[PDB]
Amino acid sequence: TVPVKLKPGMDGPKVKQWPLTEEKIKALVEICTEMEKEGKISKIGPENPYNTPVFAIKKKDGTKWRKLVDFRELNKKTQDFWEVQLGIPHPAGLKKKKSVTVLDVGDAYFSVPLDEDFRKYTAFTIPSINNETPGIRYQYNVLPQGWKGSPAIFQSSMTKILEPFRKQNPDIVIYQYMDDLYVGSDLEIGQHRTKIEELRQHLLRWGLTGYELHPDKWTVQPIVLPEKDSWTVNDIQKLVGKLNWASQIYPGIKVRQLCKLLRGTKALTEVIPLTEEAELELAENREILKEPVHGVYYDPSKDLIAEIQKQGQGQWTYQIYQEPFKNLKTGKYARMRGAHTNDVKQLTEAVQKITTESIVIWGKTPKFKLPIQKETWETWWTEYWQATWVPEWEFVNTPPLVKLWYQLEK
Amino acid sequence: PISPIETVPVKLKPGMDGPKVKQWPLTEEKIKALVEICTEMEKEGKISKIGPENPYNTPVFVDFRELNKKTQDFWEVQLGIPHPAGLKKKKSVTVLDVGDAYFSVPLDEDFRKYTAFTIPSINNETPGIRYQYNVLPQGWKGSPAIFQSSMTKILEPFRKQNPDIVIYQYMDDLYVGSDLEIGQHRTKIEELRQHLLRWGLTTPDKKHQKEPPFLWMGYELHPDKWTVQPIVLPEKDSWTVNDIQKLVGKLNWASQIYPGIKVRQLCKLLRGTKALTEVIPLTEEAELELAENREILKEPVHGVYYDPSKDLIAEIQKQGQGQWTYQIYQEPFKNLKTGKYARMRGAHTNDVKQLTEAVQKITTESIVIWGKTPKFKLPIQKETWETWWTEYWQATWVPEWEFVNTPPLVKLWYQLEKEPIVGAETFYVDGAASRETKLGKAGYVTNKGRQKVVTLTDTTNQKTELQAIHLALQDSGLEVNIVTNSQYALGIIQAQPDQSESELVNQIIEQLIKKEKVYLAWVPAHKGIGGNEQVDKLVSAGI
RNA sequence: GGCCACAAUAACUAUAGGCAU
DNA sequence: ATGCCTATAGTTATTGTGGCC
Ligand SMILES: Cc1ccnc2c1NC(=O)c1cccnc1N2C1CC1
Repeated sequence: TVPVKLKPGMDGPKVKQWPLTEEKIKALVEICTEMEKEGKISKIGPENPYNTPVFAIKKKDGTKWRKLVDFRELNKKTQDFWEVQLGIPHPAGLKKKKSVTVLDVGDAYFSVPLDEDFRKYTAFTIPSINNETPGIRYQYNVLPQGWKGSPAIFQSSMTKILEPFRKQNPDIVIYQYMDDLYVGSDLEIGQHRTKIEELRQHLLRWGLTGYELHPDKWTVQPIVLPEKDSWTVNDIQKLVGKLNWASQIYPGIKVRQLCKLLRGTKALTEVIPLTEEAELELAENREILKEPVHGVYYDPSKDLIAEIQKQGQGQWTYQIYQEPFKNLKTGKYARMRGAHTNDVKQLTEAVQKITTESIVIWGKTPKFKLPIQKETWETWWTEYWQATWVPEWEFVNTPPLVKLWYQLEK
Repeated sequence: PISPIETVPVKLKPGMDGPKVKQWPLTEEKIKALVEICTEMEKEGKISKIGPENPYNTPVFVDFRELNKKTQDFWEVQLGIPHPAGLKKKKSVTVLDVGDAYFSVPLDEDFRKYTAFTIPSINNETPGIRYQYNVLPQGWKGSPAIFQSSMTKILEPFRKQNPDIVIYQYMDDLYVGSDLEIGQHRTKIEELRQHLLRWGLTTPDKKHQKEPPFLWMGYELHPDKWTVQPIVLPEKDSWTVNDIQKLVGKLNWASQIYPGIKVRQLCKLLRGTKALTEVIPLTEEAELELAENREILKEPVHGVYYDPSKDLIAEIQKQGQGQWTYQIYQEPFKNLKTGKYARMRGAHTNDVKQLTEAVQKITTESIVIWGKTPKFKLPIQKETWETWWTEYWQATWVPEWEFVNTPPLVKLWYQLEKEPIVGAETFYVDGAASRETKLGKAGYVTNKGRQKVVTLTDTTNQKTELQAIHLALQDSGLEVNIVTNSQYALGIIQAQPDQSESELVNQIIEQLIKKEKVYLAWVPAHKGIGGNEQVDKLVSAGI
């Protein structure tokens, strides 16, 4: 066992418990009763002031209710243990592959026990209907799911068991993050399923126990300008305003020649022909949009920021950036056509899509900017949440200028 | 060796120690009576005599205010107060009052030395007899926390033996309710009394049991219904300044049961800040909604208990400007709980958007009390609902809602055109104002040749751009094309303003309903666009 | 006077736009 | 760059109702 010490000056997490539905409350008790008998969680008295938020999520593969505990408040204080004391190495050749398979390894953490002094900080309260019961309390005796300090201690044992796997396959690069395992293979799709099955069979030999992503298909889609045979005043006025907002992002684009076409007061119905200078500049601006802009670099010291915008009619776009008006990775997700789609579900699946891509390329949880209320989001996010890792999100205003620009992206 | 029910270890804060305050001056008249109290508690096993080994001192009033600051933080006793509307209907309800509650549950040996108090001397400043609390003291922060946790362990096997009965604990009082007959219910309480007697808890007999009408949190409780206590208000003259706010608080407490409660006009009088005795006179608009509120208070009404088999139904009504009231009910006419949404931060919130914000308030409240999402009934059409949110930036989702028409129907005023109108007159909108002396100009230049320039006194830059749109729509035909340069003016026309603010915008809104088609476009300011530069030179001629 | 639950009212920070120097 | 305006998010301080020490 290893003693865990907190950051000096800072006290333990104290967050108010968010209420859950009647179906979710009874689902949490069933899991907590089974874990108590095995030796995973134990009851504590009212002397404990530390509280941890707890939610309920549904599974697709195991079709059962799973317990989700948010450690976002604790992770800000326990960042010294998982980075300074015991850091996780990240390879550069992880983002460049053919197929990435995601496997859950969160069940393996229930074997290694937690420190005696740290047990009191992992206490959580279960919400009740109309506050009939005072609140049943449980503390983690082993490594909890969703905590960044769990893989740091398990790292010494994880490297030993993956040692014969890494020796057999030198070209295949493996990476561990939180509770999800990411394996990148350069083999064929028919051979990719065989390699994962051999790795999964090795886990059963130790003791503890289709979803696929394409890292090569995350190519940056260029923003193309609408092609029109006859340009009207109304079409120009919208074109100048959109490209002027993007002038701070792209220095190459100039709106000097476009404004000189209009002389004096004119109606929008009137058709204005483009000159030789106007046709040359507009065609040159498309080349700057296709070619990646100079000045894009990754910096691990600065925090990653992500902003998702609503477009309408089942269209969503996101921008990943470290500095304002300086994009690093751009992409868009339309609609999950097949069964059922709504305003929350299309946004919940969007956040999970960026988070998974953020781990493979970089390896950090970004700040998600959502066009939704705090009271609305913190109630319906649990219904479609599947991933055990919970990123930090903030709620801000969505400008009309950013909405009308990224709609032309192919 | 003396204390039962296994003591829970309690420690102080590492930052500072316990109290060190000296004893208060002598009274003599009150000390003599306290001697008999301390002797009686010593024989039972509550306090014990100690020597000069204890340095800690506690003043006798006994105040524990200094001790609570030194004591560590405990987890809250109650998470949200239970509402009578969300409770289950029971056939027979019996309450049990615990005698010697904190006297039974003891304190840990390590913490016993910190709760030591000194009795005031008789004469000549004598040391007297020192005493320390062995059990839970009266007025301690951790007293309601440990007692509730200890009672849960006592009633832990009792709940498993009888799943049909529902028992609730509140500080000292315990509520027992079941759907069983009066004969079977009386036997269960007698068995419950013997379970508590084993630890050392005093319970009243059958003759000392309280009647079905209960008084809890200001609510009158009944086995089949529930009602609020009648509020008596003075009906003669409006007194002082704070009593006006007291009437709002009385209406706030009445909002949970009475559906017809208006508070918007009363809050308008409380706009005056920094006042001890202001004395606000009554006005026509403020007393207008106050008269109808008193009429509903005259008739007594009762609420209904929650039933798990039936689904919850909610309906939204509009009673005033920027105010929404809702009622939750399972059966018609019989209401469970009523609510309100009256807060306006200042700017426009939109009637369709604020309605959705009101629904979210019900949804979140339904999770805490009921535990399930209710079926909503909105006064808005399905066609209007789909048009608003698809063009708006913010996303929201309502799972189950049905279309039911109500007498106060809410309808959309106007919608902006996506495509420009052919053969219509083009209007260019641009305005400028100065910070000094507060002066601004508004004008518009058309393709025909007509123009009008006016001067305004005491105005900001945001208002001068707003005034130019009003003048452009005033001297125009039916189909109007508006080209604006400001981003601020673009957001107001796209949304629907309906509040105390935006009085100047209300003149524009009224005109927009009269016109058939109105187009709006945005252009960048100060660049060199034909039509925008001509208006810019006129407004900045004197500024 | 502090603590707990819920409400109404005033102030302060991030984003977007604007004015003035 | 700072001071001064508006809007979209959030936060706090104040008062009130119901209780408690
Ligand atoms: C004060 C109180 C606290 C907690 N629950 C209840 C009540 N009491 C009610 O009076 C009560 C009355 C009638 C039916 N259920 C009730 N109830 C579920 C047990 C009723």
